[PDB]
Amino acid sequence: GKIALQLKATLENITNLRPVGEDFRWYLKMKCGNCGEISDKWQYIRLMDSVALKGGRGSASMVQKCKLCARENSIEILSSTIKPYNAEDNENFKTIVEFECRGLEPVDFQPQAGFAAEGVESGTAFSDINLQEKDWTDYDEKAQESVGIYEVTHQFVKC
Ligand SMILES: [Zn+2]
Repeated sequence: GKIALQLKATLENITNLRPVGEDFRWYLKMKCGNCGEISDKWQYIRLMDSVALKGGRGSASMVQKCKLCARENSIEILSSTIKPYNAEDNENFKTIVEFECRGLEPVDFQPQAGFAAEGVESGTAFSDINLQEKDWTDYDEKAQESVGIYEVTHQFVKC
């Protein structure tokens, strides 16, 4: 099964907002599809981490044994599905990544740092944006204007 993570935010003079880097941390809460167990802990997964699965199943970002029912579950970030959140997406949900899930679905998301974006006309780069507080403000010197990302929210959808 594939699950899409959709972001929404209110944008100020900003576009091309996206996760960057192999070490980018997707902080998630995950639910075992066998027994309904949801760990209390935020757990992060990264592209950088990559474990072989058995059969011709390829790879996963994380494999774990559910603590309640003991099933081996896995999740894989699909690198090719990572998409930017752009000025035209303002205030709409948009899929920014997809996960290949084998027995374990993400049910919550805590964005933190490692995002990047760009001034919409200036093209000035804003690197390592931390969205943990769901609101972010900076100033674009070239464009002589404020930039911001506000009211960040998310949802998961089947895909
Ligand atoms: Zn379980």
